[PDB]
Amino acid sequence: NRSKLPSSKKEREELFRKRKEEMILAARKRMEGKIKGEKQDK
Amino acid sequence: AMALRRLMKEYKELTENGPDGITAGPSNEDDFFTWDCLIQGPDGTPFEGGLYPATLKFPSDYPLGPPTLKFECEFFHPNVYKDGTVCISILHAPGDDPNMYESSSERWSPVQSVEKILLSVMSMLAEPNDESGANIDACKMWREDREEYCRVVRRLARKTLGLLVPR
Ligand SMILES: [Mg+2]
Ligand code: NA
Repeated sequence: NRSKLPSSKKEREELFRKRKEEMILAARKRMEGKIKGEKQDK
Repeated sequence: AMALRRLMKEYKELTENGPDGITAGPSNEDDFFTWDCLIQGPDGTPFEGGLYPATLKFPSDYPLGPPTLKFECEFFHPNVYKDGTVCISILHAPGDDPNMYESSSERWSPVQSVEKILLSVMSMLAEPNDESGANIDACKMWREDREEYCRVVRRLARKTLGLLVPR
């Protein structure tokens, strides 16, 4: 991890939201590449 | 007072210096005792490529007692109940559930931490604990038909990740 924890509740909540979003989008992007590999094979 | 101070300290440490593959914290700080987690499935396992939501629920006297941990998606693993409850020794104080866990296994204490809990979950995903069977169907398959176990886990991982959206 690599962000300093912000000093207000709203900023912390927004940073956490953003971190979850980034993790989810990256995982979905990896899975899309795997699926495309497989759809190609059929 | 003590519990909220301790939870903030762990949240700060996790945010600033936490391990790869884990995001955890209170999405709503008006309920600081409920944390949302995302756990990346470990590479080299059938969980690779999965990303799993989970909830930690802390007691009001944390760290004197352990939180509970539940996956919030369909999950197939020997040490996870069908309702998503995670069965690992670190979530139990010494003496609680002696029939379930090895006595060499770490137990809850006030110096344990959320990071240790979640690293232990990662380890359990890579290597199930054979004494603490919680899902009898997954226990049987992992031991007797590991190839099929991997197939089930991979299929579920793609299904539940398809249901995972930022919110
Ligand atoms: Mg909110
Ligand atoms: Na709370």
